[PDB]
Amino acid sequence: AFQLDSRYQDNDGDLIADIPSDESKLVDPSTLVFAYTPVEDPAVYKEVWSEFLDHLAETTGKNVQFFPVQSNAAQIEAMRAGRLHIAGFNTGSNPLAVACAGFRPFTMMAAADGSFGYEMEIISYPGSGVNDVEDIRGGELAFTSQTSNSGFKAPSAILKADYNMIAGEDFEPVFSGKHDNSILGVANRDYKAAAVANSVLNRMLSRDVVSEDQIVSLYKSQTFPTTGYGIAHNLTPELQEKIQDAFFSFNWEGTALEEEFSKSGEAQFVPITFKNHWEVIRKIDAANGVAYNCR
Ligand SMILES: O=P(O)(O)OC[C@H](O)CO
Repeated sequence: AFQLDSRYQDNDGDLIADIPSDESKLVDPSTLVFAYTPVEDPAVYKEVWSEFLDHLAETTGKNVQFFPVQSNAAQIEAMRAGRLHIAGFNTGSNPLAVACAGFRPFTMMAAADGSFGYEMEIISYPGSGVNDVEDIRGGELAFTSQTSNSGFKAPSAILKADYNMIAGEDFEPVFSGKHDNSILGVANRDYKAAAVANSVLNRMLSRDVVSEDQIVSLYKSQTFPTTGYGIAHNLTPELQEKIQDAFFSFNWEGTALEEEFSKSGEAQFVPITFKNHWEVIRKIDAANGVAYNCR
């Protein structure tokens, strides 16, 4: 099953690229480049992460730079090419980022009680004439991008397995590029149906990007892990430990981070493993024929 790009080794079998032991292959950058996942306009999250990044700079002794990447593909490539050192990758991109960018995931947000996750929802606007999933037949369904779990792969698998509905035969797919573009397009009646992450939906609703009376939910999936956070495999081990320490030592209380992510139920960073927590995502990837051909 799951295979890393041959440019990486997995000598310990945890499915993630091993930290190099050849010192000429390790990087110790004076500026650490961080990127959150482009589920919305990154300008939304610049100040959300600002204090966290200051803590990261203090813990690691490095300068830190927020990279406002606009698409998953550019984010994956930036880490593969060595320009991006720490990232949160959207749920659906974690297997690809692990396989083709040497991403070493180690944490994920969770509620204060340790519970975690988000669901994909299919949404419409009130009065659209699309009043359940079956009503999508013969119409359009807005997807975000093909590396998205909730915005493409999970809804495609569900519509095919449970509603006898395949893109290009039973509905026409359109791509918005981001969850927030999908959700905005629904509320503004550009889209009669979109598959979106309900975590993002809730945070946009709390920030008044859209209003509750503009969105109706028609479907809610099983629960998935949320954004996985990790490090490019080839930073020095000492630096990677300090980055991990920074994540777990950050005090959320009163911060812009807590102000934002409390709106989708998060309060803390917990450890995860790629092998365990992303098994369900690798299965959905496989159900969509995703091959991880880094090219
Ligand atoms: O459904 P995805 O793959 O777009 O992931 C969105 C967020 O990362 C979920 O936390």
